[PDB]
Amino acid sequence: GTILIDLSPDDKEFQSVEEEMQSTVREHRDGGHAGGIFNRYNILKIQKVCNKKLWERYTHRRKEVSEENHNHANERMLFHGSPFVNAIIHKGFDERHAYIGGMFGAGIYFAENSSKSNQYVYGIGGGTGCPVHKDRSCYICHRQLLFCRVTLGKSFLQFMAHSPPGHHSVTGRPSVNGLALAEYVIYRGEQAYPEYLITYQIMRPE
Ligand SMILES: CCOc1ccc(-c2nnc([C@H]3C[C@H](NC(=O)c4ccnc5cccnc45)C3)n2-c2ccccc2F)nc1
Ligand SMILES: [Zn+2]
Repeated sequence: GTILIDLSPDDKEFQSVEEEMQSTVREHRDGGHAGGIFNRYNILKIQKVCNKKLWERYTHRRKEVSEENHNHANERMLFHGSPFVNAIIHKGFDERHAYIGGMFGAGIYFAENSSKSNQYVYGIGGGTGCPVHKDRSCYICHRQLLFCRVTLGKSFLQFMAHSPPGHHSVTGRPSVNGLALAEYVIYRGEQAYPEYLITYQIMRPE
């Protein structure tokens, strides 16, 4: 029972999500090996995802977390990348499909940097790239990120199967022998809602 509402490029709501995606782009340690080489996207479509079932199951979990974190949800708008976006918008985030070899264990990963989420769109480390050209830096094939409402609650700072005791999420941090950029991880699908579905291409520089 999911409905996509196509947003006009002249919508302030569109422009807000567009601005956030473009501005949160960073240079990457791997020289774009995983995500491709770019400093800007081609923003084709931004659609608002609408599902009462998935929305109600989010708000319900958000309430519980607030009561366990001094009446503060710790709600953040964050980008999500994965090969499973089409499923997520229909059946919601599902921890049961989490990759156990992840750096912070079997969780659903988010980022405050759109360019980081991009790296995971065609699998872990961009996998074998786009299906058509088998190219991680493909400027041709259309990509999809989710821009999600995420309840982080009491987030454990680090650098596993569920959140540490007393906590509701993990915030990964830049270590000289570790991460360059921030990660955010939940171990429960109901703690995130995919509010916006963004269709885009990475754009060739020069
Ligand atoms: C160092 C980088 O390591 C990472 C980065 C991101 C993630 C991650 N975060 N979230 C995901 C996906 C797997 C979750 N799947 C669903 O929520 C889901 C929901 C509904 N239906 C599905 C059907 C098939 C697969 N997944 C689903 C979301 N993934 C994910 C899981 C497996 C493979 C690639 C991924 F991006 N895991 C590890
Ligand atoms: Zn391609």
